[PDB]
Amino acid sequence: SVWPPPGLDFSKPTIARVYDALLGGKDNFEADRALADYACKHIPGLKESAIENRKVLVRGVRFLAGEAGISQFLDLGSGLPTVQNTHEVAQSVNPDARVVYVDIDPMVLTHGRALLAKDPNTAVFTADVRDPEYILNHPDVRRMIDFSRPAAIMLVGMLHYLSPDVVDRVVGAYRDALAPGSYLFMTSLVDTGLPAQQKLARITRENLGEGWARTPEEIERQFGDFELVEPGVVYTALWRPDEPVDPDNLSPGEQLGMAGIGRKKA
Ligand SMILES: C[S@+](CC[C@H](N)C(=O)[O-])C[C@H]1O[C@@H](n2cnc3c(N)ncnc32)[C@H](O)[C@@H]1O
Repeated sequence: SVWPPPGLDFSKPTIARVYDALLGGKDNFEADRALADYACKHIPGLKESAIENRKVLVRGVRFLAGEAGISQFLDLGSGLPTVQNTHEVAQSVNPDARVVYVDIDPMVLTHGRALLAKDPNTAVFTADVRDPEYILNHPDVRRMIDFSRPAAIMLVGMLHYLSPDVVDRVVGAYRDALAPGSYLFMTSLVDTGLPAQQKLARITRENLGEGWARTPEEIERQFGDFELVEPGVVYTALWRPDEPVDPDNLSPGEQLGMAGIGRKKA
């Protein structure tokens, strides 16, 4: 078998591969599809929640690279590739945009290295986001991002994998690295008291190692002093929609996660 690489199959699911399976990608093994299937059986709207997270990723990156004028992105916990990735969105509005992707799953590097050796403004590497010091000093980071100028750091679909004991220091390190005029874009599994939210967090914790549903206020808090851009921290489908959407008529899948983008002030 030539793909996914058999040497990466330990009959254990990974976060990247399961999310890929939820989106209908082929970068996954049976253990990943089995867990996605199981999760969908217990968690209504799970796949739709992933779709909405990808759609807000696109809308947010388009806001950042176009309107906000940002040319430098650090995409933490990037995941495996989809039909619309960060650098593709960024370059569609801003041909000079530069994106550095970071993921812990080696399959992300293996797939991507292929796709991105032809792009001098896009780089990918394997690392653990819980070690900001290592990521912020990596040669791909240092050669691609000048942190003395505005940048965007993204923890899209990533915040709920940071435990209570590490989250404050980890997200704080990345906020602290940024120049005034920079942005932090995150999305997260949310606890608004709907039953599936904490059940989904449990399944993720038990099967994938980490999974923390945060209240809207706990999500907002991880933006620190940054100034939230309108509409603030809201269900992912409600974040600057480009397609009609009614906040009182959301499905269960549209209430699993929230999105927010905040700006660092001078
Ligand atoms: C794939 S899902 C979200 C993907 C993408 N950011 C999105 O929102 O569409 C979460 C991703 O975060 C990565 N991840 C979780 N914890 C990580 C960590 N501590 N260091 C690096 N990557 C991590 C997973 O491997 C996975 O690829």
